[PDB]
Amino acid sequence: KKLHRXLQ
Amino acid sequence: LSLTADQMVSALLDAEPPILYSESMMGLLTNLADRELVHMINWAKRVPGFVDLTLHDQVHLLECAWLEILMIGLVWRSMEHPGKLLFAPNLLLDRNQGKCVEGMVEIFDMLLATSSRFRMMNLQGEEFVCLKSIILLNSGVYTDHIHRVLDKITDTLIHLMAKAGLTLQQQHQRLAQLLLILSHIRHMSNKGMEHLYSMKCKNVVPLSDLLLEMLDAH
Amino acid sequence: ALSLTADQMVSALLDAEPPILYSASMMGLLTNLADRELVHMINWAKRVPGFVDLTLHDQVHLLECAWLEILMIGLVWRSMEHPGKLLFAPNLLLDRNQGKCVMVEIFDMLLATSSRFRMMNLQGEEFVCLKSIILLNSGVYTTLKSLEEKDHIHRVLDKITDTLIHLMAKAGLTLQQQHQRLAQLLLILSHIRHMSNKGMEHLYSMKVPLSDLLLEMLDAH
Ligand SMILES: C[C@]12CC[C@@H]3c4ccc(O)cc4CC[C@H]3[C@@H]1CC[C@@H]2O
Ligand SMILES: C[C@]12CC[C@@H]3c4ccc(O)cc4CC[C@H]3[C@@H]1CC[C@@H]2O
Repeated sequence: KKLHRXLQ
Repeated sequence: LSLTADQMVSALLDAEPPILYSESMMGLLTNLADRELVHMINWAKRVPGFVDLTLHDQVHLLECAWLEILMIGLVWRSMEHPGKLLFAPNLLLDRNQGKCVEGMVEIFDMLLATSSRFRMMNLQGEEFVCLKSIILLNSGVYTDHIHRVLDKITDTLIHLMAKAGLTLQQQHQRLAQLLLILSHIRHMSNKGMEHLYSMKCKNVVPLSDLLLEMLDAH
Repeated sequence: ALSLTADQMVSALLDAEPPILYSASMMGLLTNLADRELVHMINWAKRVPGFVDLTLHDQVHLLECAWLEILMIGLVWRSMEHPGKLLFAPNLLLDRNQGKCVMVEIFDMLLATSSRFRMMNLQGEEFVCLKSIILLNSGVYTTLKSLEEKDHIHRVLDKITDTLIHLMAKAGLTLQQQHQRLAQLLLILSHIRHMSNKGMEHLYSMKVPLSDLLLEMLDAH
């Protein structure tokens, strides 16, 4: 989920 | 894919991530890599065809290739500094400073050897940004649209060498040599990943939540 | 030594090809098979054009570095005719779920690679080129006297590359298609390296008993 959020 | 070879190169050159500075040797390297990852994410979004991929695939590619990208970037930065690794302008490490961390010097040796290889081949910046984009797209395939972009970068690489004045035979020979280096870059990444996870389990250095997740995927 | 023609290089590698051998307990079956394949690999490497021109010290270094890659690309090759399965041996055709017995992540990547070769319709002539490339390239990055031998390996690598292109040219592929296919094949070698490092770390974490030779090839990593 972490990286999944900076590619928003 | 609707881009020319020159547009492909120019877009990749323009999308290049900035050279960051460093702010416990593992602490400095961890801190640097963490801040670089953020700039790598924005860089990936500017790689032609990457945003076209599903977000799940975008995650997977970056999770698999993030250390390869950092390493080839490092190797590129250290080309003009033989026997040294330029992690940062204020962090120029000689080979022997790898002895500071357990099992780190053999990673340095491979990174230094890769830099000398780029040096002997006279690697160009245009070729470098192509290789880095290839790494991002290829390093997670065996885990359609991706392969057609990869074929586009291949065409771009050939166009560069043809424009550089290399004969047709020298082109596919040099093309082969460049791509065979990615196998070694892959090797260094896997060893670096095992080393980083080794440092995490021995509580050598604290890792950010982003890096923890990067390790977990491996 | 390698002033051979393109097809002279092909037929040299084709004839040098090792045979397909037959075979907790799962680790025993795979490691004993690999051990017997290692012996055939050693004599196979000697028949690779330009390999015996290297010193013994350098021949060892190259084999220690690439042995698992060579085993894996061999496995992947003979598994093409069996989708979703890995043919370690004619009497040892394993499915994906049988990877859970020990490793299923390694199986998945091997299966995905075998599938990738199918989609490319990899030819036998191209396979023997790729495997010889792995042998010579995997450990090359690890005095003038020692320089000239690294240069020798580089020249032979260029020779095999010429051979791969020759095969695609003969296959009627256009110049653009040759460059793209050559690139695709060599990029797969990166994945093979990746699987090797993962398999090596797995074999080490499993350390069933191993033989003297296999322990040595593992100890190199
Ligand atoms: C990942 C490591 C710390 C961060 C290092 C780094 C840090 C920043 C960077 O730009 C490149 C690299 C490559 C080598 C990396 C190291 C190899 C092993 C160690 O765990
Ligand atoms: C090396 C392992 C046992 C031997 C296996 C083998 C054994 C024989 C062979 O021809 C290929 C392979 C590839 C996968 C290998 C396995 C991957 C992990 C395990 O340790």
